[PDB]
Amino acid sequence: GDALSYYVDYNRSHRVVLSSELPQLPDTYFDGDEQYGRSLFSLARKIGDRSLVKDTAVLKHAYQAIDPNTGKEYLRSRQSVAYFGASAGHSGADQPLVIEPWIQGKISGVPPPSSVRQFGYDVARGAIVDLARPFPSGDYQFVYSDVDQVVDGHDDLSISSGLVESLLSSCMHATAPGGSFVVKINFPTRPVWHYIEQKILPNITSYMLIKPFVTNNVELFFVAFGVHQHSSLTWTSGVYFFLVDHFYRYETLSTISRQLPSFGYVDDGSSVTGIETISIENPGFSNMTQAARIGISGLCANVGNARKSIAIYESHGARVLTITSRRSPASARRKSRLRYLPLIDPRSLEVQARTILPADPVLFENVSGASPHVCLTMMYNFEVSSAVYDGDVVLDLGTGPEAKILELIPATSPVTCVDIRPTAQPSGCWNVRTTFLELDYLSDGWITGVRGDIVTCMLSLGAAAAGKSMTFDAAFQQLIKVLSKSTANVVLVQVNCPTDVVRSIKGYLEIDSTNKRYRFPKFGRDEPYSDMDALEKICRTAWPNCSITWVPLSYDLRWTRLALLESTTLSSASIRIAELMYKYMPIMRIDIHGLPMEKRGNFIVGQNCSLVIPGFNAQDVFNCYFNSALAFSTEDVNAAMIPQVSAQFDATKGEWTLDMVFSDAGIYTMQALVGSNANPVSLGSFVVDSPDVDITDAWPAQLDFTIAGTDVDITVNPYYRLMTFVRIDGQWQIANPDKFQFFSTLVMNVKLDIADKYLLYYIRDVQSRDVGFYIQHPLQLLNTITLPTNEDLFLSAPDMREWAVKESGNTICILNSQGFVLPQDWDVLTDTISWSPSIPTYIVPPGDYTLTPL
Repeated sequence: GDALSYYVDYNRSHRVVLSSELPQLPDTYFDGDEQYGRSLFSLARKIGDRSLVKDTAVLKHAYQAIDPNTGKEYLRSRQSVAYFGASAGHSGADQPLVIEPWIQGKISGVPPPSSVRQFGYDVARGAIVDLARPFPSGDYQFVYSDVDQVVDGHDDLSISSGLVESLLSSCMHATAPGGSFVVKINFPTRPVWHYIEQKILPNITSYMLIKPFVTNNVELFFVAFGVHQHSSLTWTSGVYFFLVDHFYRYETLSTISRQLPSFGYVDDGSSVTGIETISIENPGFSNMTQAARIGISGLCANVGNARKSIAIYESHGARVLTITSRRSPASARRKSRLRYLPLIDPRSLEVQARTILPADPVLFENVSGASPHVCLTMMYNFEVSSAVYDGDVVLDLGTGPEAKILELIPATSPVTCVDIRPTAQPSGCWNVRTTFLELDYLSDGWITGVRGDIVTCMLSLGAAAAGKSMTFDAAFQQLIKVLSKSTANVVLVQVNCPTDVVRSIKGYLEIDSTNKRYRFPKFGRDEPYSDMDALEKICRTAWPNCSITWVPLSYDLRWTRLALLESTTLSSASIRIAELMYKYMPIMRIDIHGLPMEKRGNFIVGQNCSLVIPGFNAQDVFNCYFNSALAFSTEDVNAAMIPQVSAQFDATKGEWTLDMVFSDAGIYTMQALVGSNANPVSLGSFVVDSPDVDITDAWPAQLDFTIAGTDVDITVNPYYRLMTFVRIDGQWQIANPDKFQFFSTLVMNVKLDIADKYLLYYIRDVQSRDVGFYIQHPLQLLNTITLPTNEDLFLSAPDMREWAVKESGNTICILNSQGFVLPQDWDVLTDTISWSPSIPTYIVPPGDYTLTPL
């Protein structure tokens, strides 16, 4: 299938970060075992042209970006384009593929450019020049570069990064001022980071990084906007978030592919994932005993719970029964848990009397890809297996008959799978304590005899919630009452509880907002749901010392380790559905013997938030996580990405306090370290909402229509930034840069004009790739400004209409009509004021003026 995309943009509120703090290309990148894993991934990839899927994706982000100084698009229709590194290639296309739809405007959301040029080392239809040196050419509104570096040794990083810096300076001169360019970087290095911040960033206005996911590598793209228009841009923490995930996905995937076999290999049972099969002779006209029974059962012990299939056919005078299946590392952990091999029921394999024609075994069979739900269960499965540790006993709850956990849990951990349907796994031959019991898990008075340490409720509560016509909270309340009797201390639950506004996944998940109900159309499964705040309350009644940690497992490709190693083909579309379907059905972790946490300040983005942490020793250290990463420590503090942090120790009582000012709307989780060996325990989690929408400002009792103007005071959370706009004739326009001046409370300098009385002025937020969606305040006070009769006034026409001015009710000169003449008492101001340079500005003697459009 298609490729995936990851990207970040310059959030203006983030902190200042220096270049050496950002990570770069790992030391162990170019190596023999590294080159194996990447190259294995490339051959197994099923895709058409990789150049087209990468280019159409990154071009789409470039266009849609919004200019604060314009209120509209960075890149304009029918602009001039330069293509660098143009590929004639070997497709027979004789030129880059994306270009011929890009001229025709066949791409959705991309208008045709004016003309396109081609340069490169091996372009067929363009001039062949060395792009690191000057060349005879014009100036372009857009530059696209796909240069690839060349490396044969780890010491070549000086030579390769030298090319990137050289190309950056040439694309600088190539772009006309106010334009844009994009540059692709194969190998991110710290000296590259040092080059970007010092030279190119101060010259540009805004930047964005785009990463498509096609082949398993660290390739990246970088874009610069508004060239030759000096500014004050620096690195941010949002950039740091982008890199740490971008590098980690390579780190996890390199190990996944290293454990896979070579392309076109030969199987003998050695490889951890592979093929295995056996054959029988003369079956179906008697009884299979001894080798027929032992061999067939012994195969099933090695393969486990995976798919199994048979073939029955005749060849060379021999009647054969064939079994083929695919092993996995997961099957290996089931293999050791057995104390000895169990035998099977051979009746079902005997009753056949027809020929089942065989076929060639395939390793990655299902080219259909995993479904979103099959991907969904894998993420839930993994977070359970990684949570369990050796020796810990488990109170498994709601598991289906196939009993997948025996593979998830370690081999030394005894557990029991209990439910309402009899199982199929054999019940006398395991090595450790393994039992199955059939009883309603919501019944009263059963757990008191059961022994367990960790509890897991996976997809179990949801269906029986609809089963007994209850709401989710009531069904959840019954489960809570039972486990309060239980001897266990760790509970992991998968809960129907959205973490965002209710949206229906079109065709995959349809939700009623009022009746708290779910509807899955692919399965016809109907379920109820509950609230995130309330479930916190339910826990607090059962345990005075209970902690909660809503963890967003999404954005972690560890689950894919289960999928790829099990030879279950993944698809891009299924993951994108799966990542969203987690948000509506997250997993809650409860620490029964934890310590309660308290929030005292106001947790709204941009406000001052504070936390209270009692009981910790002066040598103890606190740690914060956001998406399993860490840049926050009481050890460093100053390295924390969020701007304002203060952590103080108070030995008078035994309390710690923390002061935060979060510039991101993220969910943060806490960790605490006790002792010089640092034993970690899980603390609470808190959610910070978007900054206050509210706005309040003061307008002076006596105005000031003079040259120096009057001041206006505004109080806003510092995330938003106010710009002045005018809405005329279905479009939004931006006024003069010097008439309205915003600076630090948010204090205004505003010049007063009579045109303000007849125009309408708005305020919008522009700090993002959007303008005007969260704060949008009209100035009706500027619509009706009282004009003192003794005070001098300015004037400037709103537009070229038949404007007409009457003085105290008496007519004088018309405006915007062929042959306007300045009155015998007015003046022309030095500079134009209105929302157009093509509008002149006049200085008028005091009076009572009335304007009229004709």
